[PDB]
Amino acid sequence: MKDFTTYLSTAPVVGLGWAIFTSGLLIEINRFFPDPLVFSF
Amino acid sequence: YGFDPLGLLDPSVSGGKGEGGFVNPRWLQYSEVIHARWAMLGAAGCIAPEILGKAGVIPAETAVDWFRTGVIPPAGVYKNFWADPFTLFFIEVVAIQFAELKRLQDYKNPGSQSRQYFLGLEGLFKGSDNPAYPGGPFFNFANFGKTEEEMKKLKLNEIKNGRLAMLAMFGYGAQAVITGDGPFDNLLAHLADPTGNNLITNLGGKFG
Amino acid sequence: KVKIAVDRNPVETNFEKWAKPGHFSRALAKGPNTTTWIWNLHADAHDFDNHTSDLEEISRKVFSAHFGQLGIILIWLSGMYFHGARFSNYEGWLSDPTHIKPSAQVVWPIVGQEILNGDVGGGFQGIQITSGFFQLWRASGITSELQLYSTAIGGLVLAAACFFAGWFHYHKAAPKLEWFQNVESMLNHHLAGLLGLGSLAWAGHQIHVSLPVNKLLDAGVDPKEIPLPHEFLLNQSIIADLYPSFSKGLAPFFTLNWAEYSDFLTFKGGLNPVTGGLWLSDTAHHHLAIAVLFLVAGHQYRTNWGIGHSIKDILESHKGPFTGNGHAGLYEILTTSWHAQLAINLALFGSLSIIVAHHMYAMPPYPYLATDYGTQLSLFTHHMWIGGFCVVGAGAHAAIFMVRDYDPTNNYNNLLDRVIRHRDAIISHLNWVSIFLGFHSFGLYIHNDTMSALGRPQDMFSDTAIQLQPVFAQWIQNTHFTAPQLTAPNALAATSLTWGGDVVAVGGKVAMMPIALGTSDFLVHHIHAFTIHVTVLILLKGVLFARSSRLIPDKANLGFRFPCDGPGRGGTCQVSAWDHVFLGLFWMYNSLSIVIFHFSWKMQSDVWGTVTDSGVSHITGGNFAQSANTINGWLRDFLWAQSSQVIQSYGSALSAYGLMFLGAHFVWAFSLMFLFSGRGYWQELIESIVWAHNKLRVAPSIQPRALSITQGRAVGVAHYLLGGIATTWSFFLARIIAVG
Amino acid sequence: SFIGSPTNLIMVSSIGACLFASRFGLAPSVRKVAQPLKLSDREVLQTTGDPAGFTATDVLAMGAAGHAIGVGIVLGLKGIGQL
Amino acid sequence: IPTFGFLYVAGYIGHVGRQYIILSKEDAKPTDKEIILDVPLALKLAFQGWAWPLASIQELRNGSLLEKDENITVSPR
Amino acid sequence: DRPLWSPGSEPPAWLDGSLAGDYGFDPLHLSEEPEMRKWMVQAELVHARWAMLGVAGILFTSIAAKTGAPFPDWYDAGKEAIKTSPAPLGSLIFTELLLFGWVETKRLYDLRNPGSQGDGSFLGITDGLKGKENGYPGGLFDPMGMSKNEASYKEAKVKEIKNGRLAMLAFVGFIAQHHATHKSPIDNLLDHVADPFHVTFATNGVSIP
Ligand code: CLA
Ligand code: CLA
Ligand code: CLA
Ligand code: CLA
Ligand code: CLA
Ligand code: SF4
Repeated sequence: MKDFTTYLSTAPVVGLGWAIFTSGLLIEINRFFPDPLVFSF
Repeated sequence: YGFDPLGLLDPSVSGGKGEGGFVNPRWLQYSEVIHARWAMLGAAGCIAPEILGKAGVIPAETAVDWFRTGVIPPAGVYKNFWADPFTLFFIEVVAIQFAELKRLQDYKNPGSQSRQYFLGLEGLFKGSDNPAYPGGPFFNFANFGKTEEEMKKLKLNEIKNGRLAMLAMFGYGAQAVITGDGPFDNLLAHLADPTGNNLITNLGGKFG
Repeated sequence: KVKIAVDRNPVETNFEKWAKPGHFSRALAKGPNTTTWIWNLHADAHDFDNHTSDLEEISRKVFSAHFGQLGIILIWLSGMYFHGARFSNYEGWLSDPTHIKPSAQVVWPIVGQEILNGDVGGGFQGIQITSGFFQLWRASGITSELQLYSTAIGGLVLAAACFFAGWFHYHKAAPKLEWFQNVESMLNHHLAGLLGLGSLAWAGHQIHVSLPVNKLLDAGVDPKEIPLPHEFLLNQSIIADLYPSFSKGLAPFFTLNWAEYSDFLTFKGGLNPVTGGLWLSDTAHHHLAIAVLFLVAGHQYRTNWGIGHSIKDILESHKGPFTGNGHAGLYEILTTSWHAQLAINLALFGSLSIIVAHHMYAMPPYPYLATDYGTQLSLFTHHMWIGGFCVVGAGAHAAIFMVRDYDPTNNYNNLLDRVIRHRDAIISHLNWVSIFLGFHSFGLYIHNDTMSALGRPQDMFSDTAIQLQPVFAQWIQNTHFTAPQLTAPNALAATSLTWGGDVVAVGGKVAMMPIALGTSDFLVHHIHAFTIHVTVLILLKGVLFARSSRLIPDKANLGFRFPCDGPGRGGTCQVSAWDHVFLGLFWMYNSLSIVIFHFSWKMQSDVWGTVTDSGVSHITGGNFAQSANTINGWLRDFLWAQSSQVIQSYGSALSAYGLMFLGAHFVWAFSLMFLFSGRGYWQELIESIVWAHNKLRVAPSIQPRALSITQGRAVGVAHYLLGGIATTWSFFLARIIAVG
Repeated sequence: SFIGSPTNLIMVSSIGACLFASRFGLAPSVRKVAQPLKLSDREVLQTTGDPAGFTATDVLAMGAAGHAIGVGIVLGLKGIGQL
Repeated sequence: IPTFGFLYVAGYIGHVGRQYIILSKEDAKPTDKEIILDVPLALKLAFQGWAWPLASIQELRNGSLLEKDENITVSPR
Repeated sequence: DRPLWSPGSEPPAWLDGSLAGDYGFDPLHLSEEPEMRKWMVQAELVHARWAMLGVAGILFTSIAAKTGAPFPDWYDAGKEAIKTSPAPLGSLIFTELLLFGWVETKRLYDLRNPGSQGDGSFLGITDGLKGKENGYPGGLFDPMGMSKNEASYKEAKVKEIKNGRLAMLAFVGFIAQHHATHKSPIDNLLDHVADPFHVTFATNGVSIP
């Protein structure tokens, strides 16, 4: 696991984990909430 | 017997370190005798209900062609069983997965199945130097093959009858697909009219 | 002599080399001091020649690389089958192929994408697909989505098996070098075994499965009550009524009475009028003949049993006097260089993909494929581009072999040495014929443009004015039309309706109609010949001058991919063979773009259209005959007369095609930054940005560096090709879906 | 393939001629490697019985050749108006 | 308000990147930390960047935000 | 040296037998690092205890429904429970979230720092709320306290982990044959003992096409 978790801390932790997290996050804000234009809380 | 035209028993094949690949003499002999014993059991069980059904030894309502017992439900499935064929399949999977995985674990480590407790059956599960030839208090429960000369004679006889059962099961499947009836029916057809009932005539017939 | 030489466990299976990304190269094994280390990591990743000098390790690496690519392709194919099984209207399309548009991709309702789920018919909404998978799944007998699910699961299982095979055949039991060097055994097993066995298996599947399903499908029988193919396989009675030859039951095969099989192994010309595709019996006899022809061809070479052909003997035996030594050292070259084999295989694969594109636009081999103009156009263009890319890669890897794997000691007076010897003559004559073709293929267009602009249409190179009639192509068309009459009397009709005289039409839309060739077709075909001649000139000059040149005699020691030799001798920029290939990508792009523009305009103006009771009306009113003689006519009547649906696609199902169009415009335009510019300006700008990040101490530990000159050229050509390909893709698909 | 049918006779004669030719030279067999005029009389494996290089691979190759030649002759004669 | 809403996240990203850059440059052979990320420390800085403007302001005030040109690579014009 | 998950196999080096239920089954090399080993042990024990609790509750409700009490199925029990619950949905889950946040942060910081919660910070409890082992607390969690004897404690550890793994398998079986049969687990058990030769996982229609 040590050798595997050393590899998993390379490019996919920043290129895939951040990308998937930020993407799917934003997808769910755009899904559960409709399309906004004015920040009226 | 020296019949190796292609060449797969060369020690130069799979040379080096590690557990390696399947093309090696040890695994080849192991799988040869395993295919031999399985083919002999299959050749016994394919034609054993047929002869006893023609002779009326066992009830003919149970005596059916080997491919119509439920192995190929397109060909036929026997309804009058104590369980559905898939239930028997799951029983088969559990039991023979246990058996073949114990065989594989002993193949990787010889004698290792006699160390881990298995219902007090570790005495039977030791094996010999050849993983193909375990022996012991169960696999050779009758001593029978004790002296090395008659042991090697029994080895040659077993491998020869298994090599015969290779072609026997091959012909069983081939006759089953070209004709659609049992192998003993094909034997009776060849005996009654050899020229009218052979390969040449049957290839130009129905269902083949 | 031929045996299975395998080394067991040469490489341990662990993640030790996964932790360190730079491990294949000793130069990249130290660390990423500069930002060019990452680009060198992703660039020299699969270059196995400089990883190690042993051919055995390279052979094992490429063997498992091919296994991984096979697993990836099987994963993608299984995914397509799963999409057809789950998100598709294939069941609806089977009951109405002429009125329901195919669809196999369903988007999510997340943000505005509900407009992309267009009304394709059959109570289904989704992306109108263009790969023609519904036509393929109608050719091979497939009725329900359950069979597609089973195919997808089997494809996933085979992909997992292929990946496990790559892992085993590299890490666990790796073959030796002599195993890979058994060329005769490889050729025999991939001629008789792979190609021949696959052709026989597909012929058997077509005979026992596809033929009855397709015979019941075009007869008006609903697919719900069509019997499953295992019923045809097991019961001879059901297959006997559709084909009476099955009642004999393999008797005519062994008695040489094959004429009795003339009901489902027919020899018919043209297309099936009900569906518009080729007859399935013709394809069955075709694949059976191909299987026989490849099975006899796979027993040619000598491997282990004395008989056969020795390839080295065949090569060394063909020696003709004007060539000195003939094929003397080619066997040793192709048994020791992976790159020469890669070049040959890539060239033939690309050419055969070109043949595939031509021979499936001409003869549609799938039911309801000719009337589906989008699938035919997309298939032709896609295999066009794949073949062109493979040919350019063949030139590239030939140049790589020339730089690296070439040795002058083995070959002295062979064909290859004499090819290097007279390379200046070849390049000069190719340049001459390239310039001649350019003048007498493009100055004709410019002259027609001028006389149109000078108000003199009678001076044109057109049909109404003085003309260049393609007499040879028309004569070949007439010969092939009259070929079933005399030279092939057993053929029912012509092999294709390109040269025929009948207009087949399915669902009121023209499946395939005869093609008339005129002056404009002559001009465009000679433009194609010019463009291909220039591209092959560039690629062959890159291959020939890769070793040495009159400018730089030591170009071999500089490697294959080097940016330049400095501004000496006036400036030797782009002198490497890699940059010759880099220009070849653009020239192949121009060639194939003009080719697919010709295809789209010619089909939409003279083949594709809707048949009426009073004549036949095309998609465009025959504008190719009177408008393809001038560049301005080409522009206005093809790129402006069309593409009006791409710009007006907003608010509709094809708005994503307009988005793809403008994004492709962006990517094509963004490439010219990497193409016109150099590295020093960008390096100085990066130095200023490094100063800016140094002022407030956000300097990265890895020093930011500009992209290399070869790296910059690669980025520029990749973005240029991506932008152009996606531009043509969006324009073609939107035009052919909104109209056809 | 009926006994006495002309196609049966043609393939029987073709297979017999292909087997009999390679028995005594007259063919590029296993023992006879082939030049443009097919010489040099080599030896590999064993004949297993009857003399002259003629093993299992030899009978398989020559039988395949004879079957192919007979099939070609039969279908050609069918095409050109004969049997 | 969405201007400050974007600026908060932008300063968050810049501040956590700066914190990772300083905390990586003080480590032996620091060039590998950019290609071989560490997840615990980057996540610790990721959940410590909420008060990015206060940390940026205090770092500007104490002078550790900026660096003396004397120690900055300067083009020789 | 000990019974393994496969007879004649090689146990992992990090699985030396010191843990409860250490049969050496680890083909994916998880819990190799000691910190990750402790985290995996804690996760296994908490998943185990929740599995035995949930399976026991499911079995009790199903048995009571079989006797004749108005008890729902193990599935959709909360759907009809909220209609008669004084606590509405939302408030219930957030109260559970707050309480479980307190408890699970306490036990997590006891896992990272052993004995950290036994400092008397929470209501002045020193000996209680202080961990005894990796995933095994003590004090207030051991009222009767039959874990004092080391041999009995080890035997109870092995019993707990084995019944817990059986509880994981029981919950997976519960959801699987509920999706297969749409009936209670006690209903499936009574159907299996009534007609064993025919009623099984193969003749339920679904899951075997
Ligand atoms: C590779 C392609 C392929 C395949 C798989 C088949 C398969 C089949 N064809 Mg077809 N056929 C093909 C190509 C193919 N054909 C071509 C190219 C033509 C020329 C046009 C034909 C023309 C044709 C006709 C005209 C007819 C068939 C028929 C048949 C069926 C009868 C089988 C038979 O005659 O031989 C089977 C004989 C054998 C000796 C095969 C032996 C194989 C068995 C399974 C071996 C089993 C051994 C096993 C290891 C031991 C048992 C295992 C146990 C444990 C389970 C069969 C399903 C007939 C049909 O439809 O009948 C229903 C029929 O009338 N075929
Ligand atoms: C008749 C036997 C046979 C067959 C069918 C094949 C088939 C193939 N070989 Mg070849 N090969 C053979 C014998 C054979 N080989 C021999 C004897 C040698 C040594 C002289 C080689 C040496 C060789 C090399 C060096 C390479 C291949 C490759 C390939 C693949 C080419 C890719 C392609 O066309 O897509 C067709 C793709 C498919 C049909 C997908 C299905 C693939 C299935 C799973 C493969 C099954 C065929 C296999 C021989 C079955 C036995 C394997 C068994 C141990 C399980 C193809 C699968 C390339 C490769 O690596 O790909 C694997 C490659 O680079 N071959
Ligand atoms: C049969 C297929 C085949 C095979 C086995 C090889 C194998 C090889 N080639 Mg060849 N090549 C091929 C086809 C093939 N090539 C084709 C078709 C072309 C024409 C484009 C080339 C052009 C080519 C050149 C010009 C060079 C090679 C080189 C190489 C070597 C290393 C390649 C590498 O590491 O790339 C690394 C892998 C990548 C960089 C990934 C590719 C990503 C590209 C740039 C973009 C793809 C984008 C995609 C299409 C769409 C995505 C859009 C985006 C928004 C996500 C290796 C010997 C190089 C070498 O040194 O040879 C010894 C070299 O200089 N090849
Ligand atoms: C459409 C844009 C375009 C055009 C027209 C040209 C034109 C040319 N390039 Mg180029 N090329 C271009 C873009 C273009 N390039 C780009 C972007 C690249 C980068 C990848 C290249 C890469 C490249 C390579 C790698 C090669 C060329 C070559 C050529 C020549 C081909 C000669 C030929 O057959 O054509 C015929 C000539 C023309 C089309 C020029 C216009 C002539 C018109 C019809 C007018 C006719 C003459 C006129 C009447 C006289 C007017 C007299 C007046 C002054 C009074 C020619 C000079 C090749 C070469 O050197 O020759 C084979 C070559 O090897 N180019
Ligand atoms: C987090 C690290 C970081 C920080 C604090 C800065 C800060 C700065 N950069 Mg730099 N930059 C970075 C990374 C960073 N950059 C990277 C990775 C690149 C390569 C794409 C650049 C490329 C770049 C250029 C080309 C320019 C700047 C400029 C600037 C200045 C303007 C502020 C701004 O938003 O620029 C805009 C910054 C970008 C567009 C880069 C965005 C890239 C992402 C957001 C950075 C990802 C880093 C990552 C999240 C950190 C890891 C987190 C950690 C927990 C693991 C400022 C001094 C400008 C300047 O000189 O003004 C004085 C300028 O012209 N930067
Ligand atoms: S401009 Fe660039 S490619 Fe050209 S000679 Fe100078 S350094 Fe080399």
